[PDB]
Amino acid sequence: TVSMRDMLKAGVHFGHQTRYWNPKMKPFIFGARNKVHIINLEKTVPMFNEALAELNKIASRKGKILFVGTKRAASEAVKDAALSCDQFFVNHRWLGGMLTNWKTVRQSIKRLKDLETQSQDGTFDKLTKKEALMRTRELEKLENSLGGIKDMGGLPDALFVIDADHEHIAIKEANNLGIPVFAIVDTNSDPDGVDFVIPGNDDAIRAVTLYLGAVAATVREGRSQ
Amino acid sequence: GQKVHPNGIRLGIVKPWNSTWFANTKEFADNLDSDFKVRQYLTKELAKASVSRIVIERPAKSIRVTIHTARPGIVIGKKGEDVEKLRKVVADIAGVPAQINIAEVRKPELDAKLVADSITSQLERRVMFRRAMKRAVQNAMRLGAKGIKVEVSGRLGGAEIARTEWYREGRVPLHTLRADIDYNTSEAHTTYGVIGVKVWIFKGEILG
Amino acid sequence: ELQEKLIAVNRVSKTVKGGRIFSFTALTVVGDGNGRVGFGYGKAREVPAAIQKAMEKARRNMINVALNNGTLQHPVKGVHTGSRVFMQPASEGTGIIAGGAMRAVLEVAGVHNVLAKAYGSTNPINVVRATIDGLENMNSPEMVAAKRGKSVEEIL
RNA sequence: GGCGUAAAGCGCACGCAGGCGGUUUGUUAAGUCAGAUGUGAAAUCCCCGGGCUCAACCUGGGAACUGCAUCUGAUACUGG
RNA sequence: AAGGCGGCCCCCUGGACGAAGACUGACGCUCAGGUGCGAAAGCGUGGGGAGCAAACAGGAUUAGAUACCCUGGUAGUCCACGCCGUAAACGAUGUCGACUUGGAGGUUGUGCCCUUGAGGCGUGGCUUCCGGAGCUAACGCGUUAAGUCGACCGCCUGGGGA
RNA sequence: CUGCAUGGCUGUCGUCAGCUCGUGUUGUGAAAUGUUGGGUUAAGUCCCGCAACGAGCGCAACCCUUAUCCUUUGUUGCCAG
Ligand SMILES: [Mg+2]
Ligand SMILES: [Mg+2]
Ligand SMILES: [Mg+2]
Ligand SMILES: [Mg+2]
Ligand SMILES: [Mg+2]
Ligand SMILES: [Mg+2]
Ligand SMILES: [Mg+2]
Ligand SMILES: [Mg+2]
Ligand SMILES: [Mg+2]
Ligand SMILES: [Mg+2]
Ligand SMILES: [Mg+2]
Ligand SMILES: [Mg+2]
Ligand SMILES: [Mg+2]
Ligand SMILES: [Mg+2]
Ligand SMILES: [Mg+2]
Ligand SMILES: [Mg+2]
Ligand SMILES: [Mg+2]
Ligand SMILES: [Mg+2]
Ligand SMILES: [Mg+2]
Ligand SMILES: [Mg+2]
Ligand SMILES: [Mg+2]
Ligand SMILES: [Mg+2]
Ligand SMILES: [Mg+2]
Ligand SMILES: [Mg+2]
Ligand SMILES: [Mg+2]
Ligand SMILES: [Mg+2]
Ligand SMILES: [Mg+2]
Ligand SMILES: [Mg+2]
Ligand SMILES: [Mg+2]
Ligand SMILES: [Mg+2]
Ligand SMILES: [Mg+2]
Ligand SMILES: [Mg+2]
Ligand SMILES: [Mg+2]
Ligand SMILES: [Mg+2]
Ligand SMILES: [Mg+2]
Ligand SMILES: [Mg+2]
Repeated sequence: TVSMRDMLKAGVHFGHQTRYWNPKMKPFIFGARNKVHIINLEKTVPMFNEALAELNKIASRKGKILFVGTKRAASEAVKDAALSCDQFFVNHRWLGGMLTNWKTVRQSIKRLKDLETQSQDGTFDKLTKKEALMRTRELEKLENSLGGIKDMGGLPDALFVIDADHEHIAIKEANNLGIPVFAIVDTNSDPDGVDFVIPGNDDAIRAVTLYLGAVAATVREGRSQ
Repeated sequence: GQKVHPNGIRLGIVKPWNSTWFANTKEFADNLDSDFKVRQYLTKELAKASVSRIVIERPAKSIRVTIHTARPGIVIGKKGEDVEKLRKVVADIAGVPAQINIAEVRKPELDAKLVADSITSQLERRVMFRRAMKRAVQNAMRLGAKGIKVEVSGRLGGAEIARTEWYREGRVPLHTLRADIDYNTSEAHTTYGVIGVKVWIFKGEILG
Repeated sequence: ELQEKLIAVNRVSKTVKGGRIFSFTALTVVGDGNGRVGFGYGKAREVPAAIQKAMEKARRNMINVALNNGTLQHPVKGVHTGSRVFMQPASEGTGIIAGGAMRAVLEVAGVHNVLAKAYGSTNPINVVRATIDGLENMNSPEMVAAKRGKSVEEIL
């Protein structure tokens, strides 16, 4: 649904230098310009559309989707995409064991809810005001970390990651839990732990917004369908 | 040789004294001997009864013994039969007119003296101490205790090397002064020696 | 329906300022009476907690073994770190001729007729890893037929 | 089965005997492979049976004795 | 080749590598025994001898101090020719060949582009570090393998005794 | 008699700021992480970061006393008018 010169305009073909690249990306690199590899958008387009087709299958049948990017550049874009398709997001640090130790993270989901109940609706005025500020910065921290999954309740069914090494931990937890992985795999990453590899740049805000808007699209289209 | 007695340290804050009377120095130690002899007698008689706390109070030269027990049916018997049997010997010991009231112990699994005596009776009839400590903790945390710690000590399974063991479930803040820590201690006189049992139960903080 | 066997318990230690702290390790293996086998290794201050952690990890991380009727399919070898292990398919009702940890893992594996031999170190953890690797890489006539792109009858 | 550190690479090298040897064709048939014949004593072991009331035991037939020799062939491999 | 080799000049001399071609046509690899080389210390004969310095002497230190420290100081260290034939003689890793993802350098050639600068693109030899698969008891090795294989040789078989 | 058969109680390191667990992950494993790092504090005190997330005993506070004020009651206490 996205053409090659669309990707070339957003900056998907860019990548990293030739002293940081993974030799597993040899079947995805077109050439090398200015001592920088170039991502073959000829193989990017049909793989990104195969990923969006499987995304349209799962979000058609109301699978749970978790968007994972904490690059401090796609944090707002991955939030706006997960609130577009009312899916779940991780914009700040992936906690170690967020999926595997779900039964422990659940007790902080409940703590974030009870603190939100107490302060907005609960009007949890009338405490020791030093505790009212310790409750405030706890609830701010927990909403800043676990707010994107606070309505998820169970394990998600597919994980879409912007960078396979900035978020390599979530890859391992999904590989353990059998959850399929959709990922924007740059030249400096390992394409083995990812079930659906999408070559492309990772730091470009236009390309991250292109990827996320195309996923929040084929999910909203599969939900409405 | 380290820890203070949590009742005696909580006696001014959240715990009441088990004897609440007044006397001058002339009749103080005599009243306190009479209280000791009656707690001795009532414990020997109501040993099979799950008695926890004998509260003694004497207004106007008339002793009033309030027995807290988990079952009053075995302490009373028929209506004024065994209570009256114990009342006439209380009045014999104290030398004053007596009065016996019985306060029922709701939830006997949440009372340290009852748990410690159940463990002691189990160890006396030769059960595994770890099973007894498990059942005391599971029953207390089920019945709603915010935290229990049990501890046995010495000659466990007839071993010649005495060691101590302790279990803990929930939070038991001993240094928190407003914590309602029910603490008591029993002793099992086995054929291999004496096994000491301690039990702390934290129900929660009194916000006075 | 998943039969469960503990192989060996062991007391380990950890020396600290106060002295020696003892702990217990438990090596358990589970299986469904068929190719689904899985082992676990738990450790705690107490033996029932260690067996329960071991059975917990063993019930997951199960592995699938393409068995024959009740025996293996070809003479397979397995190694892990001290334990070269040979095992061989055998005739009907000759029993499980196997040593120590391998008897428990093949019994919950649902095999019934093997000829095994554990060379090298017979540490139960590494030899049960070597048997899991041998049964996992044992391959069927169907898998080799689809692999070579021929029929089973062309393979014989 | 091993040889960095647990026992174990000569201090290094040249090099005779010895071991091994790229690729193609032709030829040989030595090795090799197949078949046949002779032999490989009997007993023993094994198989199928028979006989002592059963068994041990005794025993019939067979297979086996994985070997060697000669001859007839084969020529991929190794050798010439 | 190892041991090892450090001002500069000359004489004699060995080896390596590169570029195009030309040529011989398997002439090759390894190697018991054997032969040769083989640090320092040491030995022999003949020289030489500044410094350093075993030994030794004196002074201190110390309970003692046949030591460390100090002041001296002889063989020796140096040269020629012989002998010895050993070292933690170590990469504690035998030689030869083949294949197997990468990255940053160092050194030494060489080809091409307009060298439009000391650049840009390659292609050989040697070498250092990190590290992937794989291997390994682990530590770690990791295209210069301790990975995957082939050929030949040497060696090991509990610690002492030895 | 046996404190070297024991309970209980007590000293001590030491009112030192430390000691651990659950699940998760790493390692064949003993174990590790957490509990480390950057700052900071009396303090494993707090903040940030982090394959850890949490929790417990302890670090603190809750107790008593002293230090200022207010209200109430003034004898056996007080004496400004
Ligand atoms: Mg004290
Ligand atoms: Mg594990
Ligand atoms: Mg062995
Ligand atoms: Mg060996
Ligand atoms: Mg050694
Ligand atoms: Mg050695
Ligand atoms: Mg060598
Ligand atoms: Mg040949
Ligand atoms: Mg021939
Ligand atoms: Mg022939
Ligand atoms: Mg023949
Ligand atoms: Mg014969
Ligand atoms: Mg017969
Ligand atoms: Mg020939
Ligand atoms: Mg020619
Ligand atoms: Mg030789
Ligand atoms: Mg010399
Ligand atoms: Mg000399
Ligand atoms: Mg001389
Ligand atoms: Mg001189
Ligand atoms: Mg000197
Ligand atoms: Mg030597
Ligand atoms: Mg060296
Ligand atoms: Mg050597
Ligand atoms: Mg040679
Ligand atoms: Mg390396
Ligand atoms: Mg090998
Ligand atoms: Mg090698
Ligand atoms: Mg090795
Ligand atoms: Mg003592
Ligand atoms: Mg004592
Ligand atoms: Mg843990
Ligand atoms: Mg610590
Ligand atoms: Mg720090
Ligand atoms: Mg704290
Ligand atoms: Mg305190």
